[PDB]
Amino acid sequence: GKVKAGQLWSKNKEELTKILGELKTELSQLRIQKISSSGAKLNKIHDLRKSIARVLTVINAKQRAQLRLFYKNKKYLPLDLRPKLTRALRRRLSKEDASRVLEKTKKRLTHFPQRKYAVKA
Amino acid sequence: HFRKHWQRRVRCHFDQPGKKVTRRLARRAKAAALAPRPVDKLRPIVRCPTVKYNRRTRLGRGFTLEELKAAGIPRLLAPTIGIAVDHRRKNLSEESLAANVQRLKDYKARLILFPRK
Amino acid sequence: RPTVTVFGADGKPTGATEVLPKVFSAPIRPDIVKHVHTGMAKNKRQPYAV
Amino acid sequence: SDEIVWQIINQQFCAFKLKTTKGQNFCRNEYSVSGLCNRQSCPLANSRYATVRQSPKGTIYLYIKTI
Amino acid sequence: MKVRPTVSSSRRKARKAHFSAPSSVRRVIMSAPLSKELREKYNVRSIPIRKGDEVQIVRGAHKDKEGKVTSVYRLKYVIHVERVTREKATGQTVPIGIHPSNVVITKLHLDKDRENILARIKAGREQVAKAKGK
Amino acid sequence: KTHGLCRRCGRRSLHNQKKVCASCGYPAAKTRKYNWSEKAKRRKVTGTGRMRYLSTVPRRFKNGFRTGVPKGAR
RNA sequence: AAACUUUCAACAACGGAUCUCUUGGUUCUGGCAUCGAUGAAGAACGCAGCGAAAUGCGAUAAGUAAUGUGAAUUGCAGAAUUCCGU
RNA sequence: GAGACCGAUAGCGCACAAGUAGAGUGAUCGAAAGAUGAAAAGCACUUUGAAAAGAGGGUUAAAUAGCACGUGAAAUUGUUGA
RNA sequence: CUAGUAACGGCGAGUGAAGCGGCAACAGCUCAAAUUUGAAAGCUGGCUUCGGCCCGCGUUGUAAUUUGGAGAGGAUGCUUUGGGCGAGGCUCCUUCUGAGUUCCCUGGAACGGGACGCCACAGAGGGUGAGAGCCCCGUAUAGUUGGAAGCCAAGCCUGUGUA
Ligand SMILES: [Zn+2]
Ligand SMILES: [Zn+2]
Repeated sequence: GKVKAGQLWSKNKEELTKILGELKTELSQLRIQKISSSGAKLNKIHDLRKSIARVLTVINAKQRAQLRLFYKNKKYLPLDLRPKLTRALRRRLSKEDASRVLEKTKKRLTHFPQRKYAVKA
Repeated sequence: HFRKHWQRRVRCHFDQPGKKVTRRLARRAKAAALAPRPVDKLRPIVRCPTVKYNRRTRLGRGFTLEELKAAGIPRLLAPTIGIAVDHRRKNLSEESLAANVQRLKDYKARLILFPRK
Repeated sequence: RPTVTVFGADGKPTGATEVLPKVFSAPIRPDIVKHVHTGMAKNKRQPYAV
Repeated sequence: SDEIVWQIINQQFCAFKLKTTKGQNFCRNEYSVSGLCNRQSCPLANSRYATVRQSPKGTIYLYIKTI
Repeated sequence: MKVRPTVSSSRRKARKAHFSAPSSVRRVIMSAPLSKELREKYNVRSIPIRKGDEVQIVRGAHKDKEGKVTSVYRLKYVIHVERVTREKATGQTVPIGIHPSNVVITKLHLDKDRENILARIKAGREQVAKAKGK
Repeated sequence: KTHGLCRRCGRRSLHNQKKVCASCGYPAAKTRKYNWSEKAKRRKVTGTGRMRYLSTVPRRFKNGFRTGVPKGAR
């Protein structure tokens, strides 16, 4: 009835898509014969539905990880793979751009930085 | 003088004890960053403008360039050792000059400086 | 009275005495205390409105 | 300062004072000759005082307070 | 009294949190003292109850009645004990609710997580006694 | 009938002849809102519906808008 | 003489005051700064055996993955589903 | 996190199905409604009979606490007695 | 605070500042105006073996130098540096940390009364069958287990160009 996700992550792609087909054909055949005496078949349907979700999650996570391996050198990630954050956080200046300073300003900080001192009583 | 809507624009001050705690925490937060340094920068001794307050004397904004050079403090070093510098003010008399280059000389005696790296 | 006796940790007199300060000889004014305490007890109060 | 002590007790507050609506006031102090809050029989206001009390063994004692 | 600003002395916020608690923190509330023998051996005072715990009722109309836990009802803050039951009108016997604070645990239901709970309380109780002693 | 169903706000406030909603103003890009009706503002304001995406924003800020997975996860 | 009406008392009604309670409101203070074309706020349609004038979710539909805890859920049916254990 | 605040005709319109139910062509207008008991142990079984109802009997410390449910005022009403 | 002052006013209604002074907080800078002219030294994209190659912008001006209580250029002599790791620490979440269910009475039920104890840097609060410090969660205090992201940072590798 239920399939643990621990067995799900170990298998490869063709084993997933065969098992997903096996759960889906089973799920369809239940509801045809679940309309009469919906007892333990209804509990099986709930367990069949949850196992379908766990299988569909592993296929998507494996496909998304394969995409992120493919685009590891390219600079234009697809929109579905980019981080969400917020809207305003995505238009903020970069950490290196906002830390960038002029050459005149760096010259004054190099040669006259803030010192460390104290005043006695 | 209640011709306009003074009901909509009345401000109480029940945060008076709470703002004092924040202000004292801001001074403690500042002193955590500047741990051996004093919190406030050094300021010059200046005379109050008008005829009413000519006899009184207060702290100004920053030291004049002639005051810094007479004391022996370079201009570009003074903001980095706690001395505020005012380019707008002028000296205009030897009494304003001598009082402040005594103050900066007294600052240097009580100042301990640590090397860069 | 000039002196007040100092008592030990066991409750017995130690043998040292202290001079009573002049604040214990001050006037006792119930009208003053009541007036100050009425306004003093108001100073902790926290506002209410509808 | 026995008169000053009476002015605080009588006019302001006493922990031993019982007030009734029957016109007389009562003193709850166990060292009072008469349980009344008048000046002549206050154990507090009177620096020198006397009272009579009974022990549960049955002995009657005379209690004398000096200033 | 309370010191830390995150702590609240509100009866309203306390009563709301007790009666709207998740079952994870309902478990900690639903905890019972251990017996004198169990205190002197595990060096642990109080653990939450689970289903397999043999227990003894020491408060209420069912005092001095001993048995195993049958159910830990967290929604009504109730444990159920074997043979502590009453009859309905129909004659059907229903479990009687005892709060976990009215019982003393006689025998634990031990699994790997339970020894880890018992070790962590013993480690802290030993540490502070050593810190207070020396 | 003077008014019909409005696609935006779901009320029967869309004028049939003029094709402009009396409650939200559907052909207009902006939603109709006036400051002289505080009751009408609180009837359509944020928080009176599902809050389907905006409910998720407070938790992600608390974690610093982090991305990734916990260390040693399957 | 009955009945009818009036007053009082006991008992019984009607109604929800009074006392008590409070997962609600009101007001003040403090820490922090985060919606949307990567499709928001809002509007519907659906997902639970019996369900709403609730809540959660979106055809993976009262939810899936991952981490932590460590033995439940519970109004009734119902689960060889899980107890030294991914 | 708090309070010399209010305590269900109060306090936000809403302590609860509350911007809900309902009204209007529409803009908009917009309520009433908390409390059994420690625990449902929420009255089995017998017997009237067509019912949101009785008489027995039972649970409970209590049922003159029976999901019309803490206390149960007055207006108003019935029966009995003078 | 100035101050219901000055000022303006069917000089009626009235309206109505600011400077000085005591405080809170403090921080200063970027261009255009110049010829780099002994060398567009600058920048956006694309392809990328990630190392460095092309296109384009741009002389109708992109770098460096300068911004008027300044500055430039010579001369002279003293004084200053630059990168990369990084133990560890701070903030915040988490795990654990005191003591009666001793005897009697009322009670449906002790959480009440009486007797004898105990803890307390914890007698705030809530639950538990009635007023519970010691039945349960918590609360006080320092520690302690694990983790997240920022910041700081002891030290340790290198530096260089007539910059
Ligand atoms: Zn007296
Ligand atoms: Zn509309």
